[PDB]
Formats: sequence, structure tokens, C-alpha cells
Amino acid sequence: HARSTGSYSLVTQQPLGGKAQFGGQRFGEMEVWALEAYGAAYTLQEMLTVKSDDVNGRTKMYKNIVDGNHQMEPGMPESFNVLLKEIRSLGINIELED
Amino acid sequence: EFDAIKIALASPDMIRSWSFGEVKKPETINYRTFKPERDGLFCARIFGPVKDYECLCGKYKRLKHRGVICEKCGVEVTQTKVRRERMGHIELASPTAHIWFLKSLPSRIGLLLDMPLRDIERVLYFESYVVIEGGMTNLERQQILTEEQYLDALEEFGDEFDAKMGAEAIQALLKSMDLEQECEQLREELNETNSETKRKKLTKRIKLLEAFVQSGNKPEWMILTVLPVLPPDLRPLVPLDGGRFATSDLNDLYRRVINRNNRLKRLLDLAAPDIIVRNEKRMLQEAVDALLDNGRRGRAITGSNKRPLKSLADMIKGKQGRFRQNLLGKRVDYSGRSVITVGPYLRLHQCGLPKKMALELFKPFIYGKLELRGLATTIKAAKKMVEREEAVVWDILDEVIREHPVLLNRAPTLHRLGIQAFEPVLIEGKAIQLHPLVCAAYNADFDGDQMAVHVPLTLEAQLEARALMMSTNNILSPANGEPIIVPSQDVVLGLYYMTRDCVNAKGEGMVLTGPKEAERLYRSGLASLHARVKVRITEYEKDANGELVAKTSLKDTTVGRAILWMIVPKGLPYSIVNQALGKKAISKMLNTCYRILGLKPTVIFADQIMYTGFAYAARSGASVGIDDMVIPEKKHEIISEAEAEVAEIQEQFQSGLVTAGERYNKVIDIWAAANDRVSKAMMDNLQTETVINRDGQEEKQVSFNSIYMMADSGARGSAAQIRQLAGMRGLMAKPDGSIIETPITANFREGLNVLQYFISTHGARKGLADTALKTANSGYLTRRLVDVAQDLVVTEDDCGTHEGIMMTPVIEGGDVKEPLRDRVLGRVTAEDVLKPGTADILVPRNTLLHEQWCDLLEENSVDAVKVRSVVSCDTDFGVCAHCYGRDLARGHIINKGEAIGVIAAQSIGEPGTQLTMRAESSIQVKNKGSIKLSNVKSVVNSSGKLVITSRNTELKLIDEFGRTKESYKVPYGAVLAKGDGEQVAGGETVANWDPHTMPVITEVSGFVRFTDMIDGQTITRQTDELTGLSSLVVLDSAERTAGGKDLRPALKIVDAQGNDVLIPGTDMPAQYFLPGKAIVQLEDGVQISSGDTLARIPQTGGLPRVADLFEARRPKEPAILAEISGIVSFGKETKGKRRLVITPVDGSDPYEEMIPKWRQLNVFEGERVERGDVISDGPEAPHDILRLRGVHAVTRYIVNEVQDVYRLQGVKINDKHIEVIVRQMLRKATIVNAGSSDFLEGEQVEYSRVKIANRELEANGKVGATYSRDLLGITKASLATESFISAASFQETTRVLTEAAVAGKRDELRGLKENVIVGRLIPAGTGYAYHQDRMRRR
Amino acid sequence: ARVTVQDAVEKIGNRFDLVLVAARRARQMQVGGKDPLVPEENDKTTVIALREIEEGLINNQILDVRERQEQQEQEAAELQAVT
DNA sequence: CGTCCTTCGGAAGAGATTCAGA
DNA sequence: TCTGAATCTCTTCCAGCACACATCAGGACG
RNA sequence: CCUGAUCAGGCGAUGUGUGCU
Ligand SMILES: [Mg+2]
Ligand SMILES: [Zn+2]
Ligand SMILES: [Zn+2]
Repeated sequence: HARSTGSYSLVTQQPLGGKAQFGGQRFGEMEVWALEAYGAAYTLQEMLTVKSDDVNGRTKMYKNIVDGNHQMEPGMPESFNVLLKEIRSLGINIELED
Repeated sequence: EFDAIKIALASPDMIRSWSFGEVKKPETINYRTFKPERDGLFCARIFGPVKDYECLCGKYKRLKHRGVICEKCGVEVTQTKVRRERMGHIELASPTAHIWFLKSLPSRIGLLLDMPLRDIERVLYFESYVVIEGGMTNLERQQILTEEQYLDALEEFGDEFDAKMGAEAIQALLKSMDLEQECEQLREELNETNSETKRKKLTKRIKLLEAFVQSGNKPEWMILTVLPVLPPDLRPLVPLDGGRFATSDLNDLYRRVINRNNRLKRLLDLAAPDIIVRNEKRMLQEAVDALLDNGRRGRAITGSNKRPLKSLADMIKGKQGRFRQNLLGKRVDYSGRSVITVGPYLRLHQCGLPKKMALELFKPFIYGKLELRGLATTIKAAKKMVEREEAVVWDILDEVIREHPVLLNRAPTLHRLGIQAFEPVLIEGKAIQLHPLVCAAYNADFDGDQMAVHVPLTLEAQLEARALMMSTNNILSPANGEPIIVPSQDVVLGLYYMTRDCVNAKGEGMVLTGPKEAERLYRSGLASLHARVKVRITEYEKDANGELVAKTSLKDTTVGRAILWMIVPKGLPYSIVNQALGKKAISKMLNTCYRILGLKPTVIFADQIMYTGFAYAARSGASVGIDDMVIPEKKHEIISEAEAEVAEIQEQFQSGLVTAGERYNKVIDIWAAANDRVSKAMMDNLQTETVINRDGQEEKQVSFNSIYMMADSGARGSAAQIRQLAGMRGLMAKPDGSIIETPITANFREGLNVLQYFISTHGARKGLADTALKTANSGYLTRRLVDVAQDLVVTEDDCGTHEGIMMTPVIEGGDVKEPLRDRVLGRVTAEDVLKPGTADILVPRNTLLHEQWCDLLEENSVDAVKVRSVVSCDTDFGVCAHCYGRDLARGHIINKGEAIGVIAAQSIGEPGTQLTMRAESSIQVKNKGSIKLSNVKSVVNSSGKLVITSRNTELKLIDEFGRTKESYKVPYGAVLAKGDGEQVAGGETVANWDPHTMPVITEVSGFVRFTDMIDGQTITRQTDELTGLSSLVVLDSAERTAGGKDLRPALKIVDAQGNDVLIPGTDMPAQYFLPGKAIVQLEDGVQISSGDTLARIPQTGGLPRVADLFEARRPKEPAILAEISGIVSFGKETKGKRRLVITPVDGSDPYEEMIPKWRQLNVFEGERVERGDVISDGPEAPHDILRLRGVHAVTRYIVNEVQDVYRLQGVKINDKHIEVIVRQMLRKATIVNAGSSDFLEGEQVEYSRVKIANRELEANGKVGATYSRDLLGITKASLATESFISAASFQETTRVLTEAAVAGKRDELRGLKENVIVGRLIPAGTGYAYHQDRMRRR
Repeated sequence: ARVTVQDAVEKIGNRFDLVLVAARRARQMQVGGKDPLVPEENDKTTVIALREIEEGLINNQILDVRERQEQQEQEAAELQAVT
């Protein structure tokens, strides 16, 4: 099984799971630890920021690859915004200070 | 863009500021046209337009109409992403308690109002009343009432009086409370009490109040009035294949809440009666408590079947929330997965990869190369070209491969060698080929393992994958300085076949001009592969200052050794291949190549080793056949003799001569002896089997048996497995843990009958169940360790301090288990090591101890180095460089920026898959040496030996050199045949004692008088049958009569003239106190001896042991210690438990401790103990070690015990990782004396914050503060962090977020998890350079 | 071909500054800043960057000096646009 | 149809329950 | 009369991936 | 983002079981 860029999920903008659904692999928590064990930082940043979420960042990434400029932009994961709306939907104010 | 996250409570003004519109109706959709309701849950006039820039009623479909709301239906024309952002509110008609602030345990309302949680449940759930502002009445402020109690209170108090029900009463209480008067009166009642539980309750309440007034919150914000709803794209309504819509549970939850709210609005509109609106408000309270956290109630509400609904807290918590599911581990594009296979022709910096996966992974790269060269005009043309597959795309794909690394991954990624980089090589097929030397590092065989591949898109990721993660850079493990490119099985069988020698083959003794015509001989066939021959070889010794000296000579070797010599590079000598070359020898061959020549010859030499190993293992043809396992012909006779001996033992037992256990142990001993005899017979029969002529007469040599070479080379198996294939297979176990007396006399070459196979099946299913549960315990332990670590990056260069631990080589009492060279390798000293001769600075105090300095210490025989451990480092928020040491995966010192908590916890928890899950007579010294006593107070007896009046005498064996090589522990009152520094002989008994009796030995002599001994109250005359005993017996503690209750015996030693002999040094006589179960041996009117017994006083390892160390459980029967020095005595007469009084010499004595009954004391009255002494026996507790001895003592205890576990199972772990996990364990501390500081007294704070608190006060002219360190478990020192995102991504999220909400706890960044969550750079090396730039920016 | 980067690690002795300096250099070469100072083997810009580091003529100070000398020329051609 | 009517686990943490000496 | 030390009661979590299959508010009044 | 012709349509959450590592 292999996935370049296919359909995305709906409640949190991530790739799907499986083969019959055209989905990608799961970069799990132990693999995040194994890249933190090296000093790899840009690899983990794009592995859970641009290749996986951050819809503006990944459209800019696809245009930059097909134009020939290997350059990413950080942005922010959309599922973290989902987490803010879920905690904020309780009686728990959460913000982002400046 | 932003620093620290803030969290607080939600004001009703804040919720109305968030919300855009009110939600009133429960209906969602219209189901004919699926446009939603007017307002409902899903909406248009509250949450946004459905599609991209289109109105609802069909008016505006263009950006030119952007911005204005509709005049018909009111739809602010904006992107549908806005329905992911806007929110709504529900105006409740009656206030409602918030369930996270009601049943969190501890209840925040329950210890703010100082009220029982049962009574607050009775107030909130509409069955009771409670007084609010009673006045000058017969009632209190916190009195709870019922219906008849309220009726009576009204009929006595029809005047001003108030008592209500529900959330209104709680909100009135929280509104009518002034926090200032509460803080003042609680400080008053702290100062005006002495009770400890009161001080605990009052300090929790005063911390809540003084952290609540510091925040800007209000206690009536804990009761909801305006409740928010979630945005509709986060609770979506999915179209199932059918008629209806499948929905999430939240739509049902909000629908029930809105229906109940509308019915309550109707009942308050139409002026309903009181019981009906009580039932209505109770149902609304239970609905909101079902929505915010379901399951904390009784029967949790269900949707359609036997499953509870999933609420908002369930969409955060657990294995499948948003922390452990969607934010730590994400699913990733540009990736793939398949099954692996071998392909040995690769070089170990590249891997195979299928053409189909390559073309599916590199679609945008192929697009960008096709519409750059001009072979396609646009993206549609490029997509049709790479779908039609013209011939040019394989050329373009071979151009985009060429230098682009990919990341291979295996699914259980334990340690950091599980993700590696490779250059791709294209394969027709569907299976990932994988180089064979890397599979031992993956711990992946080829019985169907699947691996995943990831692609680095950007340019920095390709450079990280080449510089850090490439397969030719990870050739040293970070757990220990050992190679990880160990040649595994076919290659070592091939090399062991290639370098051996038989005593005669083709081409014997002829002389050869070099290795080249040796290969030209063997390829033609004139000379056999292993036949000894004088050759001329030429070796390069690099003895000059980097310049290669060529020497050449004639060696006497085989042919296979010469053909192997055509591969070894220049620098290595020839004596490394003149041996037999098993597995150990080829591993140290690669190690010496890496030590001498560097990196590139070692990589290319590993590739040439694997190639020549596979080639000559193919040329050998080492098969295996049923005739290659030689059964001995002594096996039958040894079994017949063992059966004759068990028959003789059974004929002893069948007439009344021996017992059962005696026969059982006799049988198991003689079967173990017969087992070892059969094992030695078969091993001799294999190893000296082949006898062949050489010039006539026969000659023995080592054998060319197939299974013998496969066991001797070390490819597969050990001696025990070939023992089970040729000799008898021992004595198999049983589920009781016992061992069956009838062994398995057969072996696998012969048959087995039914019962022997069944007995084998017992142990087989035992081992399988052990591994199957061992995997889950290993994973959970690795998770807890890496989440208590990783706040910790090497972030300085030198602390510039002098503290540190004292390293010594370890001795248990057997042979020396780990010498000094493995422990004091690669770690910077603290003190400059004194030369033992005279006062020379042997090493300077800031030198990294590499192997040459370790050998110099081995020369000059130093036994203890004060080295700079991590646990005494003095770095704020991190660990400096010269307290950590060497990197162990590279050569140099640690770099400023490399994360060490993660590699530490991975190297500790990775061997957890290899850890199992389910006397006291004398001292027999081993070698000749010299005797050193340690902490003894002894006296010479009349017999000439030495007897011991101390309790912790250590007996160290000095050798002839000056070092200790054996050590033991002699208990109280033994016999020493030696003295201070006398000479021993090999095998001599030097110390001997009694396992049963605690001796009551003496120091002086003369007449003996009894005092306070009563035949009837204290002692009695116990006489055994036919005078088996005739002596006075002291009765025990509680069983004596109350008239003799307070009386205690004393045996007083007086002179020959009756006058009192005093203790030499004091003026108190030498009387001995008799405890319970004492038997008077030497009687009244007896001159006695020195060292004289006056009475007779008789009496789980594995992975849970590592868990119990790192969690710091106290054991189930702890060993008590003495918290303060001084003499020891007894008080209370054991009303359940017996008091113990300890009194110092020159200080105060406010100490007492009540020992259980039920714990035997290893202390008399006269043992004036020091703090750090045991009083009873048992396992020793880590909290006791920390609060009595010191931090260095507790870290030595933890490193020695967990190294005993991991070293008994045969695994090497360097001590840095265990010490840094200890540092993260003992981080928090408590305050004792505040002084001029800013902390309350009985308070807990982290050690770094209090350390830089009184570092500005100490350089100035004020007084500091005093800290007492406090050791926590790893699942407590992770839930107690200066951050809540770590403590919420760990275990339970509810109590962490409720404490953060009531405190207003502002979370700064700069951990590792707090940046992985928020999606920015880690402060490990690359991003650590970036964060240095950002910190000098601000 | 640059299977091992050990010479580059010797010439920038941190193992972590090498990635940043090589990334800055390869972003200069790909987007279109310069041409390489070593004759290529039809390789990629990553391998060319680490190859130049192994030659020993690029690190952070040389990159900053050459960027300042290129930035002064943009201000040395702007002075002619004023006159 | 339109609308609506409702019984098998190990331990730490925190809140009740005896207790004995004053 | 009253307070510390032992005793009784609610909470949770348990490795990592793949596949297949059933189920999604129904019943009845208007 | 994908699949078909300046356009049209696709996008789940639970359990339960099996099997690999
Ligand atoms: Mg396997
Ligand atoms: Zn309109
Ligand atoms: Zn330090």
C-alpha cells in the first residue's frame, strides 16, 4: 500500500486509515519518540505538521513541490484548534497569550 | 507567533462573548431539502453558510456580494470553514452545577464551602434544603434541612429566615462569601491549633483560597448559567448509505438538554406547581451532568443498545481521545507499507524498494520534473502521463531517486534504531528488500514482518536524514559502546567453515607466494579450502606517527585464512585472522577495525565480510541430517544405573527408614548427577570424534559435524539445545513451580511417549503466556519513563561545581561482578585523583576519562573515583555537558543540544522484553588475601578468638595489592578466628556463628546476680520430659500477670566481692536486659566468661521489580529505621503495638516510635544506634533512605538494584540513563523554614524554583530558606509538573484540567511534548539552535 | 556520492550545525542564488553541499560574509539608480 | 407522510469509622 | 470529651498494527 | 484533497470478532 496525497478525514483534517479507503500510515507515538531521540526537528515538524494537518500549509507544500522549491511553512495543526474548541466548549476558558 | 497558553474559568460574559447566537429548538434538519432548521443545532443564521459563498435561500452566489447578510434569511456569506469556528450558547432557565467541580475527588466546592460532599449532593439534587443567611435564629449557616424540618423551622421562624434547594442555594452561598475574612480566619486557626489532620485540611483550604484571590476568578463561576455548544463541523451529521443520517452522540445529548430546557421554560411560563418544577429542575441538572461528563452518574444513558454514550470528556480522555490519538500520533501522507525480504547484494547504506511504491510515493516529484523539461504542459497532462505510464517516466524516476533518502520503520519501535534512512534501489516486485546486517538492529526476522516507509519532503529533512539517521552512522548503540553490525548467522557459519584446519587435505605443506595464488589454487581445485600451508604475507603496522610501515614475512596458516586476508584493510595485524573465527572473534575484529582505522574502512569491510560469508557458506553446503546427531553408548548404562539407585532408595523408604522429603531430594540429586554425566559423554563424543591418518598412524582432531559447527561457531544455539537433541532433556517443571521426580529420559532423535511430551507441554505453555503478557508490561513501562523524562535537554557547557558520587568496583560476596573500568569509563572526575603513593595530581579534575586514563588507573590501582554524576548537577532547568559524560554513540563529549531523557528512557525500557515475570552458617573465603575489619567493636575472649559487640561488622578481603576483592556481613555475636589485618589461606573458615540464636554475649566477668526476676510473674521453671531441659525460662511480653506488668529483669555482673562492676567509660553497671523468649542458662552465683550467652533468643524479581523500584513502592513489610541517634529503650506494655524510645546524648529527645508486634528487633537496650541503622529486618524503603542518609545513598541503591536485575538477565546498560531517571524522580521538594522567602511553611515546590529563590537572597544580605527533598514515583513526578499539557497527555486528564482551571495555571512552553502538541520546533539540537536565537531575540 | 559525512562533521564540529549550514547552502543553490564551487557528478544539491563542506570552504562565517557582500552590491547598484 | 414523545485485578488518593489516654 | 493511626469505599489502565461485520430514534397520533 | 465533464460528485463513530508483530 502507498499514498502520495488522497482524500482527507472530516472532523480533524488528517489522512484516513486503511487500504480500501485510500489512506496513509500512522506515525505513532513511539516513532515520535524515536525522532526526538535523534536531534531531528524539521523532520518531526513536517511529519506532524505539513504532511498530516494544516490545510493551508499542505496546499502551499504541494505547489512548492510541483514548482521545484523544497520549502515548508509551519502554520498550526488544525486538530489542535479542534482541541481548543472542545475544551472551550466546557466551562474552561483556554486562550493563546501573545 | 505566540508564547505561553493560559487557562481559567469561563465567565458568563466570556461565554456570551464567544457565542454568536442563541440556540432554542431541538430540530436539526428538514430531511426533504437537507437545509437545516431556522436556528436548531445545525444552522445558517448562527454558525454560517453551508457551501462556499452561497446563501441559504438562493440569492447571493458570488464574491461581489460578499459580506452583507441576507435580508430574507440572514446568512453572512463567508467560507464554510466558518462553520468550524463559530459557536453558540444556551440560556439555561435555572442554574446548574458543573460536574467536574463536584465529583473530582477532591471536590472543589466540597472543600471551598467546608461541607460534606454527600450534603452538597443532597442540596443540588433536590431532596433537601440548606440555610442561606439565617441571621439571629436557632439555625446555623451550613445546616441542611428536609421538608418537615423546613416546615418546623418556618413555623418557629415565620420571620426573616431563608433555606433553599438546588443549584440556587449553592450559588447564593458562593456569592455571599467574602474570601478575605476566610483567609484571615484560616491563618488564625492555623496559628491557634496543634492537630495534624486539621493542619492538613487547613493548608489545602488556605492554598486554594490564596491561589484563588491571586487569580481574578469568582466562586460563583463554577455554576453554569449560559452553556456553550460545540461548532457543528466538530460534531458532524454523516450521510449513511440508506435513508436517514448517522449522527454522533453529542447531537442526542444537546437535543435532550434543549428539550428539557424548553419544558422547564414552559413550566415556569404557565406557573407550574412546586413538585413538578422540582422534578423538572432535577431532570435538567441530570441532563447537563450527563452531557459534560457521562458515566460519573449511576446508570449512564445509552443510545440504542448496551453501550453508554460518548460525551465531551470522553472526547479528550483515554487511549482514543485527542491527546493520545490525534495530536501525538498522526496519520501521515507520502507513506506506505509492505512486507520485507532479504536481497543480500545491497550495500548497507541502501535498501530495495518496489517500482510501484516508488511511482506512487513520488508523484509530485515526477510531475515537477516532467513539466520542467517540457514533456507535459499542465497538471492534467502530467497526471495522464503518469497514469498511462509512457517510457519516459522511468527515466525521470531514476533521476528523482538518485540521492533522496527514505525512512524505513518497523511497527514496534522500541529504541531509536527503529527508524533509519536509506537510499532507494528500484525492484520489480512487491516486497521491500532490506540489508541483512540491519535486521538485528531492527530485531526483525523475515517470517512475515511488515515495515513502513516514509518520505522526507523538504530539504532540511533530507539533510537530517543524511547527517543523523543514515544507516552508516548508527554503528554504536546508545546504551553501551558495542557494535550493532554484528554478523549474525550464515556469515559466521561461512567464515567458521572457511578458517579452520583439518589434519590432512589436498595441498599439504606446500609454500605459497601470496594470498592471490592461494585463491588461484582454491578456485581451480588443486588444493582444498582448509589445509595448512606456509604463505608469504605482507602486513602494515602503523607504528609511525600516522605513517604505514610495511613488513612482510612467511606465516604458517591455512588457505582459507589467506583468502580471508584478501579483504582485511591495511592497518589491522595478521594475528586477528589466524584463529578459528567464531562469532565473538569476528565481532571483536570489527571492533578493532573501528578503533584503528575509523569509519569508512569499517563500513566497506562489513560489506566485504557479509559478501564473502554468504559466498563461502554457499560453497560449504553445511546441511543437517538425522545421522549427524550421535547418541552416546554410555547413555543406556547411565540411565540403568540411575534407575538402580532410585530403586535402592525406594527400597530404603518402603520399610520405614527415611522420610518423604529426604527421598525426594535424594532422587533429584542423583538424577541431576546422571544428567550431567550424559551431557559430558555426548559432548566428548562430538568434540573429539573424527580420527584420520596423516602419514600412517591415526590422530584425533576437532570434528566437522554439522550441528557441532553450527553450535561451536555461535550461529544458532548453545550447548543446552544440542544437549536436548542428543542427551536426556533434564527435569521439566510443573504449574505449582515444583519439579517432577521422574525425568524425561528420552531425546528428540528418539521418540517420546505420551506423558513425557505432556510434561514438556507444561513448561511450553508457561513460557508462551509469560511473553504474551510481558509485551504489554514492557510498553507501559517505556511510556511512563519517557513521560517522566524529556523535560531535559543538554543545555549548558559546564556547571562549574565540585559535587559528585564516589564510584567503586562492585562486590557482592561472590566473585567481582563489575570492575572499575566498566563503571568509571568516559565520565569526568570531580576531585583530582590522589595518587596513592604520595600526594600527586594523577588526573586533573576536569578530564574526560577515556580508555587510556582508565588503563592508568588500572596501573596505579585506584579503587574509588569521585566522579561527576547527573544527580548532583547544579544546572537550572537542564543538565550541563561536563556532568553527563561521553555520548556512547559517538566518540567525543556530549553536544550542547542533544536530548538525553528520551534516549535514556528508551535504553532502560527497551530490554524489558528480556525480563522474566513468574543458611546463615559461616563465612568461607575464596582466595588468599588480607583481612580488613569495618565498623567493629570487638573483644578478645578467653579461648583466643575474637567476639563482636557491634551489629554491622563488615569483613573485607584485601588482596596483596591494596584493593578489596571480597566482602561479607558478620552479624552480632560471632566467632572470628582472625584479627585486624591477619593472613588467611585459600578456603579457610574465617568467621562462624549460629543461624538460630541471637546471642546475649558479655563483655566483663565475675559474679552474676538476678534482679527483678519472679518465678510466677517474669520467669518460670520450664522442665522438659525426662529432663530434656532444666533451666529458668523468662516469660514473654503480654502473657505475664498485671501485678508484674511494669517489672523488667536485669542480669547484673558484679565482681568477686559483690561490688558493682561498671561499664568501662561510664558509671552505670554492666547489667543486661532480658527481652521476651529468654532462657536463663548461666545461673545465680556463677562466675562467667567474656562473650557469654546469657539467654537464647530464637526467631520476587523480574519486570515488576523494576516497576517497584522506579515507582518507589514501599514493600509490604518494610524495614524500620532509627530516625535519630541515641540510646534505645522500651515503654508501653504492648497494647497492640510496643513503644520505642530513642534518646540522644547532647541534644533534645522529642522522639518516639511505636513498633509493631509482629516485627522482631535486631537491637538490645544497649545498642546506642546512629540514624541510618535498622531496628527490624526486611527490605529497605527508598523514602527512608532519602530522608535519613542522603541523595547519593538513594541513587546508589536504585542503580545497584536495577543493575542486578538487568545484569542477571545478561543485558548491559550504562549508568547514565538510570541516574538521569533518578534525577527526574527526585525533583520536587518541601519547605521547612521560610525565613525571608515568599513561601508558606508546609508547602511543596520544585527544587529549581526554590534553588533560584534563595540564590538572590544569599548573595544579598537576607536569610535563605530550607528545603527537604522528597522522592516521588514516576507516575507522581509526571502529574506534578510546572505544565499541564504534559500532565494531560499522560494519565488522568480530568483532575489535571480541573486543578489547572481553578488555579489559572499559565503553561509556558519549552518542554518537548508542549511543542510537539502545538506543532513547532523541538528544543533538541536543530530547533535548539533556533530557540537560542529566539531567546536572544526576547 | 557521500555515504558518510564524517569529514563534514570534523570540519563543523557539532553534528547539528552541519544540517543548518548545509540547508542554507542548498537553499542558495536550488532557488537560484549561485552555482557550486565544486564540479558536480550530476548529483543533487544536498550531496553538493556536503561535498563542499568536505572540501572545506563553506561554513557559517563564509556564508555570512558572502551574503553581506551580495547585499552591499544591491546597495551599490541602487546608488547608480539615484544618480 | 409531518410532527413529535419518551458478580473473577493491583495500587495510590481521598473521604468515613474505631480507638485509647487525658 | 477528642484526636491520630488503622479501617472501609470511589477511580483507572492494561503494547502496536491490519482485516470483517452490525448498527445507526422508532411508534404512533395528527 | 480525490474521481469523472470554464463544471459535477465524493469526507464517520461505536462496539464485537479474527489474524499478524
Ligand atoms: Mg517477526
Ligand atoms: Zn439570501
Ligand atoms: Zn553540572
